[PDB]
Amino acid sequence: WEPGFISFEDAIKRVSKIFINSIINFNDLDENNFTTVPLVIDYVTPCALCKKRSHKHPHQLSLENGAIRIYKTGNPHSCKVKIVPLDGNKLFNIAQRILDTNSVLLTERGDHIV
Amino acid sequence: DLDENNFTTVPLVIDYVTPCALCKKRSHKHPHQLSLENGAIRIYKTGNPHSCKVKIVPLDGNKLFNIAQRILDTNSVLLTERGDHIV
Repeated sequence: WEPGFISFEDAIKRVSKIFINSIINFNDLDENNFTTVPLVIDYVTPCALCKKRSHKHPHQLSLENGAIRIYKTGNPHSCKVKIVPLDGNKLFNIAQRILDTNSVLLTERGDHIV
Repeated sequence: DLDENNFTTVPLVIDYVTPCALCKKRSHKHPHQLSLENGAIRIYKTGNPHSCKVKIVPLDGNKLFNIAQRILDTNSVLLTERGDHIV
């Protein structure tokens, strides 16, 4: 998890939202085993991602290109693959980087100095 | 019949004067039901949930108003009685 990415909790919340079915092992996900622990889906409603009855294989989570990707284990081709971006707000990062150089300051009077 | 306590349990008796609003199939052998997860209400058909699609309706209110209420709860901004604010 890079500092430029969004918060881990918001990412797992988005992962919860993308699946309409509740996640049984949702609370077991931490900042070190998200790529390893497969997702346990209690199918009461159809899978929000392929509309099938159930999957013989569990769904697993992966991290690539600064973004979070969801796929089905076993035969991933039988189930669709979705991608959710994980990077943060770019303009805020740019503003922080610019301010880190101490190039603009306050006058104490009401103006700015450059 | 629905209330804040039985809305998750009572099935809905729909009158299929027209085909189903969501699946377009004529009638349902099994009535629909509501369920609540992730701050949203999910409507689904009982029995086989694949013959009838699944919809979501959000339940959370306006986010920015809640944030403003939380900020005002801390008493960090006040009125000066002269026409401006202090922070």
